[PDB]
Amino acid sequence: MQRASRLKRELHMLATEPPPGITCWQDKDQMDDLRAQILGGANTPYEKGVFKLEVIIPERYPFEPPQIRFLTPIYHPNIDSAGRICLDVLKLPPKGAWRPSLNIATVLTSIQLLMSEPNPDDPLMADISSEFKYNKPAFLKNARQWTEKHARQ
Amino acid sequence: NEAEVDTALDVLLELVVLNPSAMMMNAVFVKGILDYLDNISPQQIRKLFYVLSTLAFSKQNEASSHIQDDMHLVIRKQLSSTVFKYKLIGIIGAVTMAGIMAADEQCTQVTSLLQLVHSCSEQSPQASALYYDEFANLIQHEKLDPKALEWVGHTICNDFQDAFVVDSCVVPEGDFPFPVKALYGLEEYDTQDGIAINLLPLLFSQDSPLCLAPYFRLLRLCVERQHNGNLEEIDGLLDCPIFLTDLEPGEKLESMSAKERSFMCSLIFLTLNWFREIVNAFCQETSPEMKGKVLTRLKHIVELQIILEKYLAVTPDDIEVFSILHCGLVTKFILLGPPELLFLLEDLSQKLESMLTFSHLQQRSAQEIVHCVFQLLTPMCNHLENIHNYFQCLKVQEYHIMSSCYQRLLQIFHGLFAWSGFSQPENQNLLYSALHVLSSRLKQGEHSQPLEELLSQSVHYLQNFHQSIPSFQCALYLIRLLMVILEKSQNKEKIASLARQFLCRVWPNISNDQLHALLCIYLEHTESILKAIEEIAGVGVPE
Amino acid sequence: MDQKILSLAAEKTADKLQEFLQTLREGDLTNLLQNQAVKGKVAGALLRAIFKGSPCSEEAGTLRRRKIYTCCIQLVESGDLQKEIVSEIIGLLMLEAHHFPGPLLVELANEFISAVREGSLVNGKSLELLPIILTALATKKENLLSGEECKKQLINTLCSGRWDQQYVIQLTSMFKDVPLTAEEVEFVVEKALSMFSKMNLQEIPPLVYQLLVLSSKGSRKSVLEGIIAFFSALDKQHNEEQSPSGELRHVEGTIILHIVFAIKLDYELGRELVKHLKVGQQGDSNNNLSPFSIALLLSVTRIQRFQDQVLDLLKT
Repeated sequence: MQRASRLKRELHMLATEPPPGITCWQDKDQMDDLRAQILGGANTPYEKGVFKLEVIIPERYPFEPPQIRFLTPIYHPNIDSAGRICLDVLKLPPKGAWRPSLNIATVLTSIQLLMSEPNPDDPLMADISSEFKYNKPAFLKNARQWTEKHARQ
Repeated sequence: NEAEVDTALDVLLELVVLNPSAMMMNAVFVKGILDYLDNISPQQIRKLFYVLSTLAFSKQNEASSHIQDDMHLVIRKQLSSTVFKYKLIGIIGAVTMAGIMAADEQCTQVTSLLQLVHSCSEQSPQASALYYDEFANLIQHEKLDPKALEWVGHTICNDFQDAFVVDSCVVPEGDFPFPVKALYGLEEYDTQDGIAINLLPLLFSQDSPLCLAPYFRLLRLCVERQHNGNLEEIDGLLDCPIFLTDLEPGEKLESMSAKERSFMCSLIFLTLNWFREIVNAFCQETSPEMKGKVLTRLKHIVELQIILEKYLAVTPDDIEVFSILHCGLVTKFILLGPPELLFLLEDLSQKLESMLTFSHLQQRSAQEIVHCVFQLLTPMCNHLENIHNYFQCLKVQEYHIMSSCYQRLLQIFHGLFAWSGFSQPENQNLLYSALHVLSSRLKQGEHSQPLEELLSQSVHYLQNFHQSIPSFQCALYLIRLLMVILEKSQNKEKIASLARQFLCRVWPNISNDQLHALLCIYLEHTESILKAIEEIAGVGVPE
Repeated sequence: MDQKILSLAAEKTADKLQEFLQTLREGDLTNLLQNQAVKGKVAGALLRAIFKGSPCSEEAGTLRRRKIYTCCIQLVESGDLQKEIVSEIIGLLMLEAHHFPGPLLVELANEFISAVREGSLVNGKSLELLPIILTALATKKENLLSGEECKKQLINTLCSGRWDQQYVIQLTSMFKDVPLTAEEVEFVVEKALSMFSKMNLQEIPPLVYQLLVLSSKGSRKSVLEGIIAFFSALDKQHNEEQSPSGELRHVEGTIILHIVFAIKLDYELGRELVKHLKVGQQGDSNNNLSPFSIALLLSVTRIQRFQDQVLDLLKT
């Protein structure tokens, strides 16, 4: 029931005053699911990219974190091609950090933020993480091409 | 302490299968046990790992997988260790844990887990044995996803048939100071076949083969779980001769006692435990040829058992199988042999002593052992008792064997009759029949008699063995047997007079403990203890 | 060039691979690190080869086994490799560490001491081997000074050296699994207690828990004397500051509760506590007891055995 109230508030707050470069709407195809979009960050290889996400709010939400996937392939140290995100706020604690103090808006913000500043210590793509650590240019090139291949129109 | 632990554990098992959700809050406290596995015995460990594992791999509680990772951690850590005690725990934990998680990536997880435990456990002989024992126990007790059992069976079969199983060529490989042949075949099998066993060359290359019998048990039980008790793949294995020294004489090689004696005693021990595991395997099969081979194997077992007990004399420091005990005595000196009888009665005594006062027999109830033995002792061991009485009423080795056979017969009777389930009324039906067969050993026709009449006839049959008794221990067993029958009913004088008779014989020696038990049997049961003590203390002087 | 060691291992042992060591000779860093970055499943197999390939019967297998170890300690540490590979590769380095001669393991442990001085022990998953090696040193009773003496001086050098303030707790969770004497456990925990001072408070409780479960095969007098003398000093300094309260109350408490759940399973823990907090002569009671010692006792009154004993002391 905490589901119903959370969804009602967050949906309309995200429809009228979302965080900038982020959108989140009730998936038309799946009005239990959400569709999220992250716009390609300025001064990143993800620049000129529209990254679609499937945002499922578990039935125990907000006591449990959202289950969110990238639908857009991304070249990222901490995010595999299938869209899985290595980020503590998508898991219950002591390992994760989810609580109803946080929400869809603040976690989509933490995601756009990680997209800006990858954390190499939770690597999903070891190759991408070592290339990010040693060969910034190759990573930036492959990721920007990735943006123009997958996050384009 | 252990029953408190056990009961608590059973309570926890009950509570988790009843209400997981409530204990899943406080499973954290149960995780906190794992620091103090320092004070738990292996068996409790099995149930403990079961509980935690049924908590974690309950399907809603996989969001709280912290338990699952933490026990994975202590698994690999505890499992790792050089010290056997620690390696032990992790071994068992891993096995049991694996069992329950398996009720496609889960199959890869149990595969990785079982491969690493097998790989780690390869190096220590004790641990390798333990894995196979424990994995067998797991596969038998648990019905678990036949894909995983189909995986393990193809591993174990292949590893067994390359590890131990060699060609039946009459010359074995190895520079041995012993006539090494392929001995203890059935000889009803085709002798020019492929399947034989490299036992003694493996035992000499040791100085893997101590894990042989349980590894075969494991192979069979993968095969029993796959093909539902169809043993047509294996039944070439009890056809095999076994590459051994000529063991049959342990009298030609006397007074040259080397490490050769340790070799020979351990060799016969493995051979018999090997044969015991073959009987454990092929006992369930009803085919008559198979049963004939099993009887031949018992005769092989029992003759080597006489050689082993005799080798320990010279060098000092299932239950359905006793359906074969229906075979009567063929006593070799006067004219199932004597060594056949000593082995089977030694086996049934060593089982009943542990069980009624060992995992396969312990997973059976004590009531199940007592119920089945009543058909499987009395009306065919009374025949062997009568033949023993006939022999002892009238060369040295068979006398020494049949004295010990006679001791063991009376010991199994005492174990049966001293059972603490017969004051309890449901087992009194068994007692009425038991005394009705001991009363019916001399003459039949008197049926539905009073309990006291059956007791008096049974003790009247059992008392008149006293003249034929060759050794002090059989005498003491006979008086303790008459005491535990006569307490069901006056007979104090009988027990006193019989004890006095057995204190008055010559006895060509007598251990202090047996004579202590016989003097307390005489003096307590005598009419006047004071005049009895003055009788012994007016003979204690003319010594 | 990975499918020219799979063939080598697929047939027979120490015949082609012991020579295949002496042929390549270059460095098992490119063959693991860059091989891992693409596909670590190879590394889990590979190591099965080298190890079967480099059996310790020969010294040119042993120094190839002593280098691959010095490598894969350093790559799992500095490397942001997956958890999943590390859960395997460590698995191997544990599973194979059993059958070594003496003077190689003391050098591996010296690498470990050097790492606890300086090295970025970003995961103490690297120190998961450090338990079993002190086991495998002790089981070899042959003079390299015997194995147990080398173990004693080794854990004395672990204690004497500075502890990584971050993961001091994780190091103290390792002496949990080794068999030790009294002197050994006492040395390690009195250093873990010197370390409460130079920490945040909120991580003292779990450290106290991992001290007590160690103290179960070690010093209890010492563990609880340390916690008491520490909080006694703390509360006196809070008092004369008043002449960090809303959390100092959480710690004292959480600790009393964590020492409760232990005296619950360890009836001797309670008896040593109680003996420590005897009056006896009234001069010990004017150095012993406290405003923290007594919250702790007056939690303890909830244990069924212990209620009564406790009260009787307090009252008298």
